[PDB]
Amino acid sequence: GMAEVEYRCFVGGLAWATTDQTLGEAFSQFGEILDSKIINDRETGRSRGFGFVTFKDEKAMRDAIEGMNGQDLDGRNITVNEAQSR
Repeated sequence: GMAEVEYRCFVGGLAWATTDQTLGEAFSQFGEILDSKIINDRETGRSRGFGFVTFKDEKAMRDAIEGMNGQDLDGRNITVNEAQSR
């Protein structure tokens, strides 16, 4: 709703059971999502413990960052921060 483009947010400190399915919808409650993917660990077959969330709007991303940073998502307090458009 100002600059419509990929707003990439970095979410680190997820749980190893955190799926992009659970990740996405959690952030869908805050803002417009375009993409939400968990970076998995190929080597062990786990998650890396972090993922990326793509917003459609800057503000939709902003609120989601402050609102999600610190709370729990899938059994871990998640750390959410600014990653800017990538």
